[PDB]
Order: sequence, then C-alpha cells, then structure tokens
Amino acid sequence: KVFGRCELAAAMKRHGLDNYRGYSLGNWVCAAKFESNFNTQATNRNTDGSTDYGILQINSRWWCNDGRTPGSRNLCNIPCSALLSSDITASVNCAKKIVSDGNGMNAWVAWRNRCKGTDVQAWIRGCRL
Ligand SMILES: [Cl-]
Ligand SMILES: [Cl-]
Ligand SMILES: [Cl-]
Ligand SMILES: [Cl-]
Ligand SMILES: [Cl-]
Ligand SMILES: [Cl-]
Ligand SMILES: [Cl-]
Ligand code: NA
Repeated sequence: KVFGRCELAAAMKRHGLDNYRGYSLGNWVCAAKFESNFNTQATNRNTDGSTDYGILQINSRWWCNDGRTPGSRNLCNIPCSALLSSDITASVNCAKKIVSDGNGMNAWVAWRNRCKGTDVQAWIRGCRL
C-alpha cells in the first residue's frame, strides 16, 4: 500500500507513535517518506546481505526473520514479510522497540541525515488528526 501523507500521519497516531519516546508525529512521517516514499512494500538489500523491509525500512540483521541473514537476530519476533502489510501494526510495534534501544531515531540513517533538526511539523501540516 502507498499511503498518503495525512493518511499515514493518522494511522501512526492511532497506533501510538505521536510523541513516542519524545518524537513528534512529524519525525515519524518524515522518516517514512525518505525510507520508503510511504510504500509498505519497499525492500532494499544491504551489502552485508541483510534486507530492509516496509515503510520504516527495518533491517533483518537485528529486528525480523527472513531466513537469509546469517547470524542475525529477530528482536521484534516477526517474519520480515509482516513489515510489508497494508496494516502498519507490525512496523509500528517493531519501530517502538527500535527507538527504545538507546540511540532514539538515529537508528534510521535517513532520519538523521534528512529529518533531524528540520521543520518536521511541516509533514503533518494541514492534516485532520
Ligand atoms: Cl509527500
Ligand atoms: Cl511534528
Ligand atoms: Cl536468518
Ligand atoms: Cl532473536
Ligand atoms: Cl519467521
Ligand atoms: Cl494501518
Ligand atoms: Cl532520544
Ligand atoms: Na534476522
């Protein structure tokens, strides 16, 4: 599913991401825009052989099982395919574990490089929330 900007802001809010670990909803929308262009089916292979999955490009090295990432963990206890659903629940619940891990949203290199310190409230401007 390719979300609209306000549609995804609403869905993330309904699933409890607004101000989760102190990160305002615009941070999460911005991170999704640059990780996936709001496409739940986004995948990207890393040079180390791990794969990133879904709207927040969550990596198989630590967070999900795809059966092809040797020596990896599955800390969200989900198949990586769950992260590609039209239903964002699995992605949101796994993102809450990642952002709690110690480095906050810096876990997402596109957030650090493209969202951090910018006017992220622009990403939710206009939306009925
Ligand atoms: Cl947009
Ligand atoms: Cl915001
Ligand atoms: Cl594996
Ligand atoms: Cl594990
Ligand atoms: Cl699995
Ligand atoms: Cl959803
Ligand atoms: Cl933090
Ligand atoms: Na894994």
